[PDB]
Amino acid sequence: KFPRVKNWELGSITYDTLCAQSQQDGPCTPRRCLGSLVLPRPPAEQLLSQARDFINQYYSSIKRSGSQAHEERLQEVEAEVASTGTYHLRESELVFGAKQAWRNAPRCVGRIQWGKLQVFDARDCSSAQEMFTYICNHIKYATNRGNLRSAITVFPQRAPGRGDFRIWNSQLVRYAGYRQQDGSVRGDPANVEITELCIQHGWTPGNGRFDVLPLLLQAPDEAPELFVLPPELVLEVPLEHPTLEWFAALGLRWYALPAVSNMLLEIGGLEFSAAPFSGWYMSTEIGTRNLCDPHRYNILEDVAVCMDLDTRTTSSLWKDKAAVEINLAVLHSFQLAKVTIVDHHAATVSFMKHLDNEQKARGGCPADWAWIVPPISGSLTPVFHQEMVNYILSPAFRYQPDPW
Amino acid sequence: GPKFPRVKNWELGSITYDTLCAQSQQDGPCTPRRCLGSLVLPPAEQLLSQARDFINQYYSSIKRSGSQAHEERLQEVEAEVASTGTYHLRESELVFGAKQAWRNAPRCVGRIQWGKLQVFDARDCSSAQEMFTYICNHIKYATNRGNLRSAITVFPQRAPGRGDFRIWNSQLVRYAGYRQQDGSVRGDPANVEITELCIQHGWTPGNGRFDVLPLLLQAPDEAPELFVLPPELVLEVPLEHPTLEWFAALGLRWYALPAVSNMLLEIGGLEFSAAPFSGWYMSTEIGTRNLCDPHRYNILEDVAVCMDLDTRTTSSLWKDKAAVEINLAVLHSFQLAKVTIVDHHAATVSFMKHLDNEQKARGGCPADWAWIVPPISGSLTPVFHQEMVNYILSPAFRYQPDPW
Ligand code: HEM
Ligand code: HEM
Ligand SMILES: Cc1cc(N)nc(C[C@@H]2CNC[C@H]2OCCNCCc2cccc(F)c2)c1
Ligand SMILES: Cc1cc(N)nc(C[C@@H]2CNC[C@H]2OCCNCCc2cccc(F)c2)c1
Ligand SMILES: C[C@H](O)[C@H](O)[C@H]1CNc2nc(N)[nH]c(=O)c2N1
Ligand SMILES: C[C@H](O)[C@H](O)[C@H]1CNc2nc(N)[nH]c(=O)c2N1
Ligand SMILES: [Zn+2]
Repeated sequence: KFPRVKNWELGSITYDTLCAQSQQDGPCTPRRCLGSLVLPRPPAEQLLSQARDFINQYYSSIKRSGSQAHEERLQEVEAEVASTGTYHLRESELVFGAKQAWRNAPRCVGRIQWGKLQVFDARDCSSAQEMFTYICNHIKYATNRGNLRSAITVFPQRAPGRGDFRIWNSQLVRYAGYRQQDGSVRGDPANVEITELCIQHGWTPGNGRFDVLPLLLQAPDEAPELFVLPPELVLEVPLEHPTLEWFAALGLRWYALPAVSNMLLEIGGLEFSAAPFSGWYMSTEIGTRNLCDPHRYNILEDVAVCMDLDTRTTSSLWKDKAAVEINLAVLHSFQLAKVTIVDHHAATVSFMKHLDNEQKARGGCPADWAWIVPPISGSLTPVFHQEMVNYILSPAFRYQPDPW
Repeated sequence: GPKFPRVKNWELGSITYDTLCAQSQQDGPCTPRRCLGSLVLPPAEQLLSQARDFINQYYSSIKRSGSQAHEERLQEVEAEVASTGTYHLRESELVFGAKQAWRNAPRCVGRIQWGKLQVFDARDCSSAQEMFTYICNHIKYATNRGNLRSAITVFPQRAPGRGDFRIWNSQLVRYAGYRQQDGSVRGDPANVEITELCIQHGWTPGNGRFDVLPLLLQAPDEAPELFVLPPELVLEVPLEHPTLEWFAALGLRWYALPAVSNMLLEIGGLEFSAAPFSGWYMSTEIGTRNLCDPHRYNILEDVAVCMDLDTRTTSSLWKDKAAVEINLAVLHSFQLAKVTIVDHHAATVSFMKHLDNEQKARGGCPADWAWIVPPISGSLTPVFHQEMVNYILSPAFRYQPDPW
């Protein structure tokens, strides 16, 4: 049953025994693999057993498995679920759970950092106003003048009687997308809809290519509220190129802080609908995907023309050439601005080490090959050559529907 | 909606559903518990129903399903199995099954060409010497002085209590890999074992980085015989760069004809253990994988030193720059020598067109995302953004164990 896992550069072999701890089904069956889809489409005893498993994971982590603290905490959980149909985590438990959700995230290549996570307990939040304050602290902390620090802030869990705490934005920092008369988009095409929502709720919009969006924050069962981030909290990096003087004239820039804000955090069967987290960028996210994706800023052609490349044929490799300069520009500019960035070689090399650490520690690591391999120069990185097993462990981050 | 996998393109936002996967009669490696999609390698009762399915497929494809000739062919197939334990394909059935196997191959991006395949029937072949003649005709035909033509030569099928026809080499044309006195390898490190098997069977070896290997050909129940390809038959392309003048001095080269020779061709339960097939190259196969893989020629550093890059640090993207030029050199040299090649941009754009063709014709196309997406410039190609469903259809090419 246990899958044999080979690295093809090195000829080495491991066996994933960790996958036996999965309690949640992915999208594949023996008839067909759907491993490449991005998104595929409680009652007391089910919660109670997810809770026990997690409490068990927690006492294992602190080497107190079977002790008196462990025993009585299980009793406390059974007592609370039996009476109320739910329960609550202690702060240390939450801290362990948040790190473990990151650790378990098959699509994250930055997991060597997993144990280094500042966890802000925001479960004593009763308003969108308070959410904003908490969010501003997270950003201030996480940014740290360019010396970025991984952080998560956790707002109040879901409850059966009421609506969720939610952040409408998919990240804490995002650029606006304005549909134009002419049918094109100024700004980021990925954010057209959230830009339109911000306007609908009273935002006076800019008209630039990089207008930081405001936040729509939603307390249970209320209209979302609009909050503009103080601009001094939002660190941005102007993009120049080491050798190409003209590159700066493109006026391209990106924000320092990658911070997901619409994923659900699940710990011990409890669900945290608003729990934004941030780390630091790997350069290809910006250099390749955000700037060069055809459904994003789509700047490749512009850059190739600047580079006076032959755009008439594909075989001149003008796309590859321009894409490299752009990734180079992102790395250079971040390093110049003294803002933390990792390149895809450094990142994937450290992910290989993480795979080795996890093998010894846990007997495996869930990993999504298509997400782990970078979007340029795939086979030039060691992860390309590494077979990977993908499965869902809890604690987990999940996707959740947009609240509108 | 529909109870078949929903399949999304993220560049375009368009949706399809795959209904072809319903036809799959063979389980892959994945289960709901865990996806294994990134793994490289993972009596008469059974034969007769496979045969029936194939005959049904043939008859549907010529629009004569349910007809008297369809039923008589079914009856003829049953009788032949009933008395001999096996059966035999009519000529046009083999032609159809061979193309269908190419059409069904999830790992091939060149499938838009599937309808154009020269099928050479070599089911009369009765010795190792004749296999050689057949193979020489294939190479001459397929090479066509650089205007390459897809072809497959089919030798006799596995028999009950009778040895297989086998080609021992993994491709018709491959370079030697000589294990050096100091652990390192001269030539292609992927070919150490086969090289050593050639020497063991009486080949006098060269001392070069690019020595074309001899063929080890095995008739049923006989030891393999060694055959040297006449060099006038093996078209090679010396590698040079359009602007970097020193690149020619590296003395790199590659062969024109990519020809898989150790795969099993399965058709209606019949097994063709010797059925070598060939197409033409996608440039990344040579420029990226064969030349730059750490476990192949590993020339990235050498080229980056020539290009005067900073190889002491990852963030100079020296690997990415050198890789781009090596690929460009491959494209340019093949073009100069008038030998067919396709770049990873054109290949993938044409594979997208193939997915549309197949949606309309069969209701889907089995595709292995990890293999379809090229090893450089991944997200710059349209296939990165296209979700794919992977499943096994028959007729098929299979991996098979090495005969020794
Ligand atoms: C510390 C530096 C970090 C780096 C360099 C990093 C890198 C990455 C990259 C490149 C991806 C793929 C992103 C994409 O292509 O959309 C990713 C995904 C992800 N990361 Fe990390 N990450 C870091 C920190 C974190 C932290 C702190 C967390 C949570 C505590 C986290 C959780 C996730 C999750 C849940 C995904 C999947 C996102 C999705 O499926 O939409 N990462 N990361
Ligand atoms: C016409 C030009 C063709 C092109 C451009 C092409 C392209 C490719 C590429 C890039 C791969 C992946 C190779 C690798 O990374 O190892 C591949 C795999 C494959 N191709 Fe095609 N191909 C062509 C013709 C053919 C033909 C004629 C056949 C057989 C009838 C074929 C059958 C296959 C099969 C079975 C694989 C899987 C190989 C494996 O798993 O080892 N292709 N093709
Ligand atoms: C925490 C962290 C570190 C890092 N280096 N980089 C990141 C980028 C995030 C993750 N992944 C993209 C970025 O976030 C973008 C917003 N995510 C929305 C969810 C989503 C998902 C799929 C398809 C969709 F249409 C929408 C996060
Ligand atoms: C027909 C055709 C067209 C084309 N453009 N390109 C090709 C390259 C073939 C396919 N794929 C690599 C090349 O052939 C190499 C032979 N591979 C043996 C099987 C194998 C599998 C995994 C790991 C291994 F070590 C060995 C064929
Ligand atoms: C269809 C395909 O799964 C999709 O384009 C994925 C591929 N791999 C990825 N890998 C990362 N890191 N991020 C992505 O957005 C994607 N997109
Ligand atoms: C581990 C991974 O499956 C392996 O390195 C695969 C990835 N994709 C590939 N894709 C192609 N076309 N050829 C290959 O050899 C590989 N190698
Ligand atoms: Zn799968």
